[PDB]
Amino acid sequence: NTQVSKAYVMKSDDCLADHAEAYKAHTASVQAFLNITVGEHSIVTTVYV
Amino acid sequence: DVQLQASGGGSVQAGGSLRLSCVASQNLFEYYTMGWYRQVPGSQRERVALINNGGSNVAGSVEGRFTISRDNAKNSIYLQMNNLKPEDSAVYYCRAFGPADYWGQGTQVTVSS
Amino acid sequence: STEELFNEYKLTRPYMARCIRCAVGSCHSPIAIEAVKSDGHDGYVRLQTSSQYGLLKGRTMRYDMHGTIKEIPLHQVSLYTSRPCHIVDGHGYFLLARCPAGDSITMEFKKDSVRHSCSVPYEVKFNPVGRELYTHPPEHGVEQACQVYAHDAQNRGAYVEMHLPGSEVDSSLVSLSGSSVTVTPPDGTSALVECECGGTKISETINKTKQFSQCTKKEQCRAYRLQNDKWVYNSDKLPKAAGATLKGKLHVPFLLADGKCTVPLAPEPMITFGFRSVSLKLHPKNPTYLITRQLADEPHYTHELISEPAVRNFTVTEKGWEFVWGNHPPKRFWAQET
Repeated sequence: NTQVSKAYVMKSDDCLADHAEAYKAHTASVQAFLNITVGEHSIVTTVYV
Repeated sequence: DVQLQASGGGSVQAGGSLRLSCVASQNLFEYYTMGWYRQVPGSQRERVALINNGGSNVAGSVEGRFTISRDNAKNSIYLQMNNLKPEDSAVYYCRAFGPADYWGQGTQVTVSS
Repeated sequence: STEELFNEYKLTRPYMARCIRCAVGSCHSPIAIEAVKSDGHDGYVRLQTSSQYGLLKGRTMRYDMHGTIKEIPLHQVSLYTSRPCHIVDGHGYFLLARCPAGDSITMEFKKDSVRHSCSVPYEVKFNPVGRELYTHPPEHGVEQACQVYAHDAQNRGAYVEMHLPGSEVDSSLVSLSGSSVTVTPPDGTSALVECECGGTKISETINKTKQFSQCTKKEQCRAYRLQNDKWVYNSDKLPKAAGATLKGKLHVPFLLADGKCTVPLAPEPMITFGFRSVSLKLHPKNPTYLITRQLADEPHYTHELISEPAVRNFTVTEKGWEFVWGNHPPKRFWAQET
């Protein structure tokens, strides 16, 4: 009497929202929010450095 | 090697009862099928009953009289007979079955009218 | 909108499977456990069973028993790991409920005079949220995002496959005539029988009771049950069928979505200042995390779990200092000259 047993692995379907992600990071850039006042000319700005 | 030793055989009158017990030297009943077989003098062995974790079977020639029961903790199998007839006289063997086949040495059972 | 979700499960049937623990020993129970999944936070557990729930019936399980379909109200069932559980909702072969912790799960119901009960040793672990390791859900506190199972049964991106039902032997159908071996299939369905009593014989009696010669004892014949419809889940206790081993896939209920949860909030520690020194008196109700860090390039980060009241003294320089207590927001401080 012969029995074939087969098994394999897939991903849990609950982790569509809760899953760890790997990442490669490099080439950092800086940005700045500022409030400037020169000659009573007041402004709020977003600028790349 | 695996050893099966039966016990409880003897001589009784017609309509009587007997209890056979076969014990194994190791813990082997969980992975093996246990079977009771009878060898009438001058005839090939025939099945009396088989048992496993999933249940038991009893042959029609003995159905309604013989019952097969296993006891794993004590490493023993027990066969209960009632209303014994003279035709039931034979050498009863307890067989361990599975990856390998091991045969009991047999026990003499006789029933007299 | 509920009935369109509900309808797709009308193409399957309940079935038996082996549970190692009975009320006595190991059985082929009708309420067998396919698997248990517990990944939420508040202990809500989804369970996969061998019976159906809701069959357009509100609160009732539909199960199989020796080929006979039966149904019972859902209030007749109980379950527990160690302490009693609480049912929530069910759909298809799945049941979402509220349960406590424990390494095993037992579930059980009572027939007219028979108690069916099966248990399995699958871990049921509670998952607290936040930095406080509480045990049972509290009454109040601040609100945060959390991940929990779905109480509704909406169709989402998760499909599981089903197959044809198998051909399992029915010992009851094979019986004894006066002189032949009897096969009397239940009138209204096809059936097949295999026997080696004579030569090598296989035959498919259809709606006509068949006596069999050349077979003396019923042990020489085996009759199997056939059913074209009522597809079956990819189980392991059930033998597979013939032809492609596959017919389709269908959605799953009670998935892990995002909800809003309250969390316990710890008392305020007692602070004490000093020259480049800060002493703290602590009185935790429950185990809670303190996470402290210097605001410099080099952290000396200190993550610790406090469960008993205690006193602790640290040093804070002009370069700053930071600590977070349990679920409270971060605390920043700066030293100066005195």
